[PDB]
Amino acid sequence: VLTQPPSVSAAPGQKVTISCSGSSSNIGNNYVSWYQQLPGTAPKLLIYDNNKRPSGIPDRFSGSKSGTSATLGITGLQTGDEADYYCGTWDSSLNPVFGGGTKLTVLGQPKAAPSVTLFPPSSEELQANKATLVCLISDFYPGAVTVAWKADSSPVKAGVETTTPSKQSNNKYAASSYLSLTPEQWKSHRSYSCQVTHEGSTVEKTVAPTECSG
Amino acid sequence: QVQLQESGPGLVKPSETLSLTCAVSGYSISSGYYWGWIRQPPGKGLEWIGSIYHSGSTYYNPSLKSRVTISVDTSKNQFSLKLSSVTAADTAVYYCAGLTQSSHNDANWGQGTLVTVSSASTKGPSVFPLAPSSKSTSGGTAALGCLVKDYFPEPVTVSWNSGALTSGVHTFPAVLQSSGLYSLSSVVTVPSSSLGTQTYICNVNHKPSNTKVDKKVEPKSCLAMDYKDHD
Repeated sequence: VLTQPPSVSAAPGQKVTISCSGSSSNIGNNYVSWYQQLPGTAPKLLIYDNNKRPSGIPDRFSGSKSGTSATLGITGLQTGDEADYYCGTWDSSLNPVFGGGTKLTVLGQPKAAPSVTLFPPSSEELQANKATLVCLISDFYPGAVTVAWKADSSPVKAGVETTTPSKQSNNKYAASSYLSLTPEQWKSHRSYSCQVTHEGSTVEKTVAPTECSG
Repeated sequence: QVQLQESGPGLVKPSETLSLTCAVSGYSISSGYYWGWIRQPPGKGLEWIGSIYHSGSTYYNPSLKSRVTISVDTSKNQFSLKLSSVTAADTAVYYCAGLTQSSHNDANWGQGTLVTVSSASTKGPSVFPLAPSSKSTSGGTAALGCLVKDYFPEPVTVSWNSGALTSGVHTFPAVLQSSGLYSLSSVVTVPSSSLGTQTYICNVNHKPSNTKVDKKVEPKSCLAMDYKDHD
């Protein structure tokens, strides 16, 4: 009922606008508000009463209203602005109505290689006749990797659970992969490796049941 | 200031009735112009559910087929949502929200609560320490963590040093395994030198089940206690 572009992108430092169009019965007659939503977070009020900012919202955000449409302006675009943005107002029946949402992408972010940390099974887990290797993958960009496990030199496909990468605060992504083994399999190999491939390049980590660092 | 906070079981069986409450603080609930519920299914936009006004009038989204009830309890200073005969279409994050005045649309919003509609049973997690090692040592820092294994449903909350540690702390998004249970890991980066002289514990809370537990996470010693171990 309220329409905004499903997506917008722009380079850092630039000014971007997002609009939602409605009718004289909804937007035309009412205050519009704007919400920012970062990954896994509740919508955050940016603009209310068409153009007011709540305390703590920076003046890089602004609201305006032209007829039966409303517009959110964002200046000095930062990677931290990447989010979904929604307009909200009252519909002609006086009930809440929201735009469909606009996904804002900040272009030209530099490639960043994944940091990888691999943990062997804990002694407690082994004692419970179970074994999990934990491969934690962080701080990469773009947010796509593929993960391969090896037992000694041979590929292991079974017992692998890997997450789709998800956005973090720094707009660097994170992901994890878990390999399930029997305590015997763990204790029978020279080692196991988690191999993370990101944009053509592979970062690898290895753990062995022989390890004892202290 | 005015604060809203949702409560509810994170799990409801199909066809059962979802019951949530919104605790209002910093405000007398009967004063509010408007209280309401909004929800958001995974990866979708925001959907209005229903409303109650100062006058006590209630309005609900027609697409919700008389399944919605919203009430205000002034003695507890909270309002509620009841949504009957749920299906998997009702799996969503649910938000309580409110407007203190008719003359402004600066709404107050809760944090949101995840509701999973599933016949699968609630399962508390098994927690395991992830000991710091030379391999997990980079620079002067050391990674240690906690493996929170096989729970249902989301979410789990993990805290290090009872909130007192927040820097370098990364709690990863959970995996949904083919078994249908979740696992996640929380890692904290610390100074290498503090490893011998600092207590590190992860506090794991799975609200849906009644699971609270905390694992000690400490270095593995690689010297036998019953032999001379120093020059």
